[PDB]
Amino acid sequence: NNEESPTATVAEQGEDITSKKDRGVLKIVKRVGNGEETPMIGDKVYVHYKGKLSNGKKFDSSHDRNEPFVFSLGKGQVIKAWDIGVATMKKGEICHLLCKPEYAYGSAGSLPKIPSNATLFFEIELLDFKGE
Amino acid sequence: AMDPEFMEMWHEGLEEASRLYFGERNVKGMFEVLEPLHAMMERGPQTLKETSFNQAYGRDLMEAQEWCRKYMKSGNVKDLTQAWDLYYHVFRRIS
Ligand SMILES: CO[C@H]1C[C@@H]2CC[C@@H](C)[C@@](O)(O2)C(=O)C(=O)N2CCCC[C@H]2C(=O)O[C@H]([C@H](C)C[C@@H]2CC[C@@H](O)[C@H](OC)C2)CC(=O)[C@H](C)/C=C(\C)[C@@H](O)[C@@H](OC)C(=O)[C@H](C)C[C@H](C)/C=C/C=C/C=C/1C
Repeated sequence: NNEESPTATVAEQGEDITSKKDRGVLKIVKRVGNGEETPMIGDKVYVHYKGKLSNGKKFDSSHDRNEPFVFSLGKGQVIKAWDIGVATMKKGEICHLLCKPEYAYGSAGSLPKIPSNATLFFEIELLDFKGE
Repeated sequence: AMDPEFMEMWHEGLEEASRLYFGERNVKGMFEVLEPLHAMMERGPQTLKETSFNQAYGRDLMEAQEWCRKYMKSGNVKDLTQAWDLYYHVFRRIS
């Protein structure tokens, strides 16, 4: 009841990591990684994540432990916020991303889980990444 | 070693189904385009290359299909996430 909200924290303190600085994707680092390098365009990336609506309603809980979630970076396989956000991460890093609908699912949403014009919160741990 | 046709059909169908489901919110369309692919795996006389495919991915594809049947009976959307996890895993192995 009187505790920190991770979602409010990224909304009110997160750095804007869009190139335009349009507030579309905001980032807070929870745990600093060890890596020198960040993942590059076309890399295969492995993560744990979970996702919540900005109102607190969870929409993804089952990918945060155990088998990694894999995707190819910078390809439009995933929402724009992740292509921007994950590209800033180092190996071992955990961050929170707050994603405006223009960098997520827009006015169409992805119902039933994602309503139209939804701002999304993710926690992501970058596990590892590969060139090939 | 593994059937080129089965590999190409699942790659194409899984890609279509994902666009129907994630792109168009078309669950019925998703089930329809994958249904004859599952029925292929199940039905009799099989070659050596298709037997090999079925050995590599058949359990996961069967389980993915069962989660879809569960979804139909219950309406539990988590049954679809379970199915897509398995479909994606197979999609990645064959790409
Ligand atoms: C069971 O768990 C689901 C993930 C769920 C779905 C529902 C959403 C709420 C969510 O809960 O994830 C979620 O938290 C979320 O918002 N995600 C997933 C994690 C990355 C960020 C975001 C996302 O972009 O999802 C993605 C979002 C829902 C759809 C895409 C958003 C961007 C847009 O440009 C794409 O247009 C094409 C569509 C889902 C994915 O990350 C998967 C991997 C990618 C796709 C389906 C498409 O790229 C597809 O395009 C043909 C492909 O090329 C893939 C490889 C083809 C194979 C057969 C399909 C694999 C399906 C995997 C599904 C998985 C693991």
